[PDB]
Amino acid sequence: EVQLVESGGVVVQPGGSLRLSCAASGFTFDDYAMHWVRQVPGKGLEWVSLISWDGGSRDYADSVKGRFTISRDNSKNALYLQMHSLRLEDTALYYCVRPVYPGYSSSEFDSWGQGTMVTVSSVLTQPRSVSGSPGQSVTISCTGTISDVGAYNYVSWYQQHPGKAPKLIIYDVIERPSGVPDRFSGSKSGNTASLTISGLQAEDEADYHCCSYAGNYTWMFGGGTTLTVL
Amino acid sequence: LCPFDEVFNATRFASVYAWNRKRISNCVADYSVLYNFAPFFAFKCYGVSPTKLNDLCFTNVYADSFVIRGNEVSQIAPGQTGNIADYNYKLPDDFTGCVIAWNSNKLDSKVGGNYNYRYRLFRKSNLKPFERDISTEIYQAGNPCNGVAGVNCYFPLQSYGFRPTYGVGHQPYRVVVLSFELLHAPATVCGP
Repeated sequence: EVQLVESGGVVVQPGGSLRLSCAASGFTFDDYAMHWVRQVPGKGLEWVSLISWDGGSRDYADSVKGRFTISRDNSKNALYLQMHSLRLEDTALYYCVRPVYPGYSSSEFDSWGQGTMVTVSSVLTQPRSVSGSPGQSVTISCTGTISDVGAYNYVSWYQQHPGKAPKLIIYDVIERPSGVPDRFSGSKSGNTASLTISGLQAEDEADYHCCSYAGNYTWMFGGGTTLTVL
Repeated sequence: LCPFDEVFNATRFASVYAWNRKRISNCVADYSVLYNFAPFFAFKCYGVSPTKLNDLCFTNVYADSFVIRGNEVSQIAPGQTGNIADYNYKLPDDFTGCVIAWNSNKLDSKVGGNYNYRYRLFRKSNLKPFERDISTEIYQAGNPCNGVAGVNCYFPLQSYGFRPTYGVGHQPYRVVVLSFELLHAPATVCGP
């Protein structure tokens, strides 16, 4: 019943400016921190910005600081991302995201809009592609530092099928939201967190993404494709 | 004599969401008593040298005490961020005092799971420094929870569920945070 609708995506020239919009419903907006995440061409999921439930706290990815301004208007149940000084690097599908839980440091995102394409024209490490056979067991690496993965117990994995937004399948390193079947497990040793899939169905031919808390009020992702050999 | 012994040698410690606080006043403070309490995994003071504490006079000492897992001891420190630092025990940024932690796998881990040590999992607003929140109110993501914690109904405390075979990262650790407070009121905690 939770619905996040994004809007604003358009082709812009570098130097240009643009304001994205999110409309929320199906939960008490007034309680949650609200994030923006972007899906870059080639380079996977990139956390952007987050804003506290009352607008008093805002944080930003370094790639974005002092060119992007996150803000909200609870009376309209809205969340905006004002963009300035746009660059080629900013070309991406921009998602509007709310975390599983309330609180500023919630590290699991179960709710994602469809995303609004933003085109400008005049990093944790994952295996790019991996391959197993139906019934066999693959695993997927997620290597970061002792300031992201190795620092905290807030590692999450997200699945994504074509035309859909990320679906949260593992949270807090070893937890599984209702309905995820237990042939998906997750672990973490040192700065490397791993998603392992047993009993491999062909409905798992998809993409798989990890995310870790990265300290301060900050998150980071990666990118990896599974082909079930048929 | 200041009863630092009672803090460090207590039978069981509090869950971090409901940490204890022993005010310590009108007493003679011999911090050498601290040293003889087993090797400490952490003993990082803030604003004060631990080796000078018998030379110093404070108007209060606060002794906070609780149990968290190994990896989270990082979060008992000024300016920290995360589940524990933001929802259970926040320290102020101008903190003057010591944080003392030690592995207590032997007293708190049990083979069937010690579910009595609990942390607060989420909280709409962070704790002011030294704030404490004993709430247990279910949370409704769904726009109707009653006494049912289900799919979109969420209980806000969770259990570490300590077991002796957990890696040192998830073993129980007893923390004492000592806060040395300095007012204009005559100093009542001194050395000998």
